[PDB]
Amino acid sequence: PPKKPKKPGDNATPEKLAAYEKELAAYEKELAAY
Repeated sequence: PPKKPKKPGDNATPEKLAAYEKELAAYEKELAAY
């Protein structure tokens, strides 16, 4: 089971969302393999 990164809400900077989107891209990759 691949771990979904924690999604930063509105109380976070876009730069932190960028990090999330990058981890999300990794997660979605592993998810596709799942």
